[PDB]
Amino acid sequence: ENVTGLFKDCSKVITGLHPTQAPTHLSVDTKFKTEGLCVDIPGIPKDMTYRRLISMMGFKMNYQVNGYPNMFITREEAIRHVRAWIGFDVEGCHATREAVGTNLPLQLGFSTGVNLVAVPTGYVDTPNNTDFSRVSAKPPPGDQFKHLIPLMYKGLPWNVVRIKIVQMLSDTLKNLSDRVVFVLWAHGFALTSMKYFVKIGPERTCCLCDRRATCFSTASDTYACWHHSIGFDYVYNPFMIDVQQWGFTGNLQSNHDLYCQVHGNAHVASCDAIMTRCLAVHECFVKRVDWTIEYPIIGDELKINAACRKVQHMVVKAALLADKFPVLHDIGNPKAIKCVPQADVEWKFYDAQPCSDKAYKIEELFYSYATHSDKFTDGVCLFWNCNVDRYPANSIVCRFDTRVLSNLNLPGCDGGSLYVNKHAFHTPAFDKSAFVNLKQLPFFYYSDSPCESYVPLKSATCITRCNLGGAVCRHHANEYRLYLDAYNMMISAGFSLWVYKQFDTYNLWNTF
Amino acid sequence: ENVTGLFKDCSKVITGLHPTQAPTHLSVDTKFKTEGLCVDIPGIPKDMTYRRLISMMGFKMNYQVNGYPNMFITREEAIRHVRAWIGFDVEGCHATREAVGTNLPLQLGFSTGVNLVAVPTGYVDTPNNTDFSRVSAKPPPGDQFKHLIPLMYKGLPWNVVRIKIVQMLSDTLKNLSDRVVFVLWAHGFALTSMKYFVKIGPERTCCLCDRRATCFSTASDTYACWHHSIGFDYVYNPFMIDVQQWGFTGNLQSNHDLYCQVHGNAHVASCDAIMTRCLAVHECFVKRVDWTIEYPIIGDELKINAACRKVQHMVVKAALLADKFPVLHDIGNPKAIKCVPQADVEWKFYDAQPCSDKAYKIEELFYSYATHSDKFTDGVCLFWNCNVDRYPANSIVCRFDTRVLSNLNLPGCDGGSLYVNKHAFHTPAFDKSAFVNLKQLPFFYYSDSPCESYVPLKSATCITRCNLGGAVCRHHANEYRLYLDAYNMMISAGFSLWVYKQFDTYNLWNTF
Amino acid sequence: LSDRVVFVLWAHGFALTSMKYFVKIGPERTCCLCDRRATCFSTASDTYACWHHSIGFDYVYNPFMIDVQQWGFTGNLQSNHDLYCQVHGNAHVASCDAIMTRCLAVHECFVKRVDWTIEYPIIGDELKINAACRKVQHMVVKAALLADKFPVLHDIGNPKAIKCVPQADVEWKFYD
Amino acid sequence: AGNATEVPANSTVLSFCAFAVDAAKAYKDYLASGGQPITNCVKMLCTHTGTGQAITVTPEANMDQESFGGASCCLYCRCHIDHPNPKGFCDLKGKYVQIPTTCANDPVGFTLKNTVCTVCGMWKGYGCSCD
Amino acid sequence: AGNATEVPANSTVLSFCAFAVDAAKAYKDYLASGGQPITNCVKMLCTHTGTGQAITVTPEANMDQESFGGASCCLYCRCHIDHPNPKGFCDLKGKYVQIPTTCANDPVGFTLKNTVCTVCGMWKGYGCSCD
RNA sequence: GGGAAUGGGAUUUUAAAAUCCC
RNA sequence: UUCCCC
RNA sequence: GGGAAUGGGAUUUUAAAAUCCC
RNA sequence: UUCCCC
Ligand SMILES: [Mg+2]
Ligand SMILES: [Mg+2]
Ligand SMILES: [Mg+2]
Ligand SMILES: [Zn+2]
Ligand SMILES: [Zn+2]
Ligand SMILES: [Zn+2]
Ligand SMILES: [Zn+2]
Ligand SMILES: [Zn+2]
Ligand SMILES: [Zn+2]
Ligand SMILES: [Zn+2]
Ligand SMILES: [Zn+2]
Ligand SMILES: [Zn+2]
Ligand SMILES: [Zn+2]
Ligand SMILES: [Zn+2]
Ligand SMILES: [Zn+2]
Repeated sequence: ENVTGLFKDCSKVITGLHPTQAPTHLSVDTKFKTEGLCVDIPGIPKDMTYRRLISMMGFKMNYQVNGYPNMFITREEAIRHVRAWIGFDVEGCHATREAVGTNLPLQLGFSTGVNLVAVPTGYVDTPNNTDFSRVSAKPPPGDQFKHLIPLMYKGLPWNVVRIKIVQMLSDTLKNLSDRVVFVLWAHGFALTSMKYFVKIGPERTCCLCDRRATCFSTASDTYACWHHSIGFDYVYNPFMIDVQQWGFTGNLQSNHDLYCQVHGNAHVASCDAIMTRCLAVHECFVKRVDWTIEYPIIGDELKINAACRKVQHMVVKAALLADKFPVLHDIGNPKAIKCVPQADVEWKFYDAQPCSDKAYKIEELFYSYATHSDKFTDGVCLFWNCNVDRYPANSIVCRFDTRVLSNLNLPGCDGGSLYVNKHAFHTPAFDKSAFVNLKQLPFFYYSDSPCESYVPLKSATCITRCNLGGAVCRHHANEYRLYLDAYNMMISAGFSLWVYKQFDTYNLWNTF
Repeated sequence: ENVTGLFKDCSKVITGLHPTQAPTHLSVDTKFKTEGLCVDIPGIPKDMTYRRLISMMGFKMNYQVNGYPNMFITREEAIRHVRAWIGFDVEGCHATREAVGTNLPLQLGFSTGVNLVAVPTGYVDTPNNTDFSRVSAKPPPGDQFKHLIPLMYKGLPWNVVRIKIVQMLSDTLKNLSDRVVFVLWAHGFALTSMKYFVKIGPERTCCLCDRRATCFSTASDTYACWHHSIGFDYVYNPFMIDVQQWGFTGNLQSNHDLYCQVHGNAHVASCDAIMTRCLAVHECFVKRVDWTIEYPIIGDELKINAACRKVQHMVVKAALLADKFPVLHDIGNPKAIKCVPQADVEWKFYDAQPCSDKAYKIEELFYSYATHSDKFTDGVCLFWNCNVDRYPANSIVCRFDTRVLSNLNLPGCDGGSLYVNKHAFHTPAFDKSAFVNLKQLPFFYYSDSPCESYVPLKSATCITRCNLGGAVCRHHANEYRLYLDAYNMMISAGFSLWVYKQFDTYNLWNTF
Repeated sequence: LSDRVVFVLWAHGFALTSMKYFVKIGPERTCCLCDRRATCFSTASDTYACWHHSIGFDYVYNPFMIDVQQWGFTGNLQSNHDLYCQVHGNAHVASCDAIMTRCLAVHECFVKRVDWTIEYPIIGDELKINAACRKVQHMVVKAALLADKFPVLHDIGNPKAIKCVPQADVEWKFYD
Repeated sequence: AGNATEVPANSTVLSFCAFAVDAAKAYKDYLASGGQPITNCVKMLCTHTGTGQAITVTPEANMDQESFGGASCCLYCRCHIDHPNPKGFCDLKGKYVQIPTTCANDPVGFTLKNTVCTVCGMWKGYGCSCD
Repeated sequence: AGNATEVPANSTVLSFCAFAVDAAKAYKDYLASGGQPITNCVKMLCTHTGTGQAITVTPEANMDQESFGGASCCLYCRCHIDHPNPKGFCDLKGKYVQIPTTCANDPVGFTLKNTVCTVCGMWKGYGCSCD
């Protein structure tokens, strides 16, 4: 049929509108139509006191305009901008008394964890202009929606609500991305609610810097980014993805529960937003690591990457001098390069599948503790950023703590986390039971290089042959501070270091 | 100009494509079409987020290329490769809510008994390429298809489905044939599903041996046979035949039930595949044995034939020497070849159906116990590989057990089996009610040859002159072992030996 | 953990209706292989056992229970649980509702304040952990005071004026 | 429930200009990129013997003009958004608007682009004789 | 339901090449055996005064060339199969491809057999002059 | 309260209907 | 007839 | 085409209704 | 509203 529910008249008046007042041809009264046109009848005066509610349901954002960005994006662009993902859900209420036939936004929830309750407000048609005003409404007729019953008396005016939305989005995303991606399940009512707080147009620039404009103010027609959006009320040019359009059957919870167990509490807007983002992250990221997609630097990724390599070199160089194992096993190394080339030890490499390394010396190993307990009975093992069920008693382990959230460590699926440094690594949930056979590694600095020279260093953790005397030179006094900062940065990023229980520093004091 | 349903655009978008993105002249929008050509309008942008599902229904495999074998073979050719026959049936689901107008494979079934469920996956034209991705789908409406509703929540990815298909085909067919012939009932959706796991090309050879290539691996661009197809993901150069093209009307179940009562349970893919292969076997082999068609010696056929010859010779010689029948009726043997020429007995020969020879050498005999019980009261009847409803009480019978399946014995129609030993013989279902007048033939050896000649034999079933002494001579001691091996091979192959109830070996012992 | 079971319920009607299927009652008994309280009953042998010896037993013998809704709550379980806790959810699944019920009971009984009047039995390794904590605290406070020589040490949160190192040259302040 | 008032062919542009900061610019950019104008306007039937003024209380079209209802030719009344008028009132609504016959394909765009003459009461450049 | 894309005269060659391991070799062998070229391409009406480059964003056909839509001159876009490029993307889709008017009867085969000179953007052996 | 969808093909008769197969 | 959203 | 069913309890008000819990 | 049978 040649009708749509967009801009539907929900008023209870049995008659239509006058030809000089009806917005469309389907809105004019039947008494005026004649042979497909409308004829002015002096006997029917136009109405000057009517109020007609207009439905904002049924938007179609499929415009193709030359200088305008498109709101809906492809899945590859969403994978690129995963740092900007904010789940979004809306729970609504039904217009009841003076108008029936539309739903109004009641509780808007985001994956950040907030719920904003708004006064039921609609767009009514008056003889002068469309008026944005409060309308009578009732909660949906269902038991599942009974928790929405109090919220009808707890809403805020939309002027407050949209300013709070802009504040929350800017405070969440200003150190992560230059845009917002809304992760939706069903976009119809989400778009109907976005009509209340989202405006679009050509791409712009912030009024105080060179960043992309993300917010618009109607008090003064100015555009700003996340950093300069204080007092701004509208979201300008957002992006969105609909997850249900990825071939899903059933509802949101039935699909989320197949892959995750730590989120629940359906029909709450924030909880469903978290569920939507979790399902999207699972569908786009928990398969394998993709090195064809690269992410921009937003912080201390370079320092973390350097500090990890520095610690990995120093710990292994100290361990191979402490007890002098004749052979070691390196497990989980993507490429066949030993951490310390100068070591006089037999390196044997094992991995499930290397990162396309030409050196095929790496043996196949799909490790499991109950299966490979007798594989590495002798010699020190290395597990650097390798995630297994349990480590043996003779290992040196670096493990990332998924419970440490930061700009690099986004929330993940089923208790895991999405670590985005240069690529996106999905890490399963941290378990301390995997470290029952090990102990936490202490901090220490070690070097054998010759040295030549504001308080001088006074610490028992500087294991150097220079420190055997009563003083230490300035070269090691600076390099120890550099390694201390590197170790602090590495442990603050979320990395935990574990060593075998027999490890101690005294043997290192015997290396001189 | 007429159009075809192949590669149909199933997407719900009302407009066409840009002239730079339309794959054909029918796909471009009516804005650009002009005078049978297209125009580049400067202002109109091209779409960059469309997802257009493409219909894979309507393939025509009637190509004629010199180096490329044809998939659809004739039934005269399929009869020669009956050992490669695998029935194949697919159930489907309908694309919905983002595209309407195509069907996707849901459950794949084979005559081997397996069922594989796949997630609904389609080919989607995108502005960069064609994406093979999961799409929205629903089960067909109708009561008969309601059992397909649970299958929407348990599908596997297609990359796993085709690995399992190749594994199952190689496990079934590596000891039967060097190819696969798919037995189909409607080849339309069968071809639409074969698009997902079948590749074609010129004839190749296995990478590790000189056998015909039946499988292809995309991960290594290599070809293999059934023996070497571990980890291969495509079926390379298969053959197929459509049984419904043989003149059938109605559905598959209607035509199958006319001849067979064993199989049923329609609309499950494996059951339909079993019914299709059963109907093909009935149409090709239940009529009569064709001696003109020979089959390759896959394994142990010559040994079983020699064992059968030796056992028949020994048992007929022993019976004729022990009981001294006046006449032996070699029922069912058109040839007058006496298995023991020197026996003091006359021979008569019959055929179940009239042969091409019009001479009076043999007499017609369509034996049934209700009509020919008293025609052979005297003497003995040699029912070697002749199937009757019931045998008389004076017979020596060898009967094949159709319940003993092997590489030489394939499942047949209505409980029978197709035994392929240099020829294809369809044998009716085995019933133990046909031997109520007989008894199982004991294993024994008899020697009438002169005894002129390493462990000494200590078995009392060796009816020979040297057994009446301290030890059996090493000639008979090894000939008895050879006959025991022949007997064990024959009765393991499925042959059952029966003799009249008054048979006893002691009458042989008085011969010496 | 214990020698009994206390079932934490929200509406004991259907809970009792279900307990009819797997609960037996009677006078107080003793385990068949030891001197512990009997918590399980076996119909196949007419014998009673504790938690340690209940292999193959099919009934729970003499359990205890408490109804939390009788403590003055109004509304449903999820409504009252969400007032204090944000970790648990997913109502109308039985295990999740049980977790919410026990969480609400724990909140109503223990989140207020620690009750020093109620003591609990030493199930295992409690005295060793207490002695270890005492020794570690003494060593680390002595080492810090000897190394850095602070003028004042603030023993925050300790109502008692018990000095872990009496001979340290430092003044002590105590708070609650 | 309710009465449907819009045709599907208007679903795109009306969804566009409703979200746009500047609906007048958005409509012109939509037209300039190959989009079709707004349909389903109310068209009046008359003897075409009127005065010819741009906006009138009664249909008063000339021989080369067609009268439309004023509410259907205002873009903001179609998109149900804020009028940029000084008090938010509408000048077309409650009146009948005269569209030239050659411009009758896009009556919304004609009212957006063109203006009226305050001392003669008809469209500038499209019939006003004072210039 | 749905809109048809192809004509019956392409049913064989598009079914063949969509099943082959090597679709370019399959199409060449199909043509060698007397098969007919893939028809129903998207040809442009242009002024034939362009620069004559092989692949452009606008129809730039020389007088000795004819301009086609790129997605209609790609076998892999025509058979809806994977592109043999390492990235899997198409160099022809979204562009205009100029085919010499002598080889304009089979543009799909021409785009398979030929290649583009990097320094001038012409088809090698067809309008290219760098040696 | 809001909204969407109801697959593919062949044949015959007078775009539609019927029949048949999947 | 069926599904999604509230 | 035929047929069946739509749980348990508490409280209040005037058998019924409403509210609340499961 | 849901299920069974034909
Ligand atoms: Mg929700
Ligand atoms: Mg079937
Ligand atoms: Mg419960
Ligand atoms: Zn800024
Ligand atoms: Zn989750
Ligand atoms: Zn030094
Ligand atoms: Zn091989
Ligand atoms: Zn059968
Ligand atoms: Zn002998
Ligand atoms: Zn006990
Ligand atoms: Zn809790
Ligand atoms: Zn207006
Ligand atoms: Zn004027
Ligand atoms: Zn291409
Ligand atoms: Zn060149």
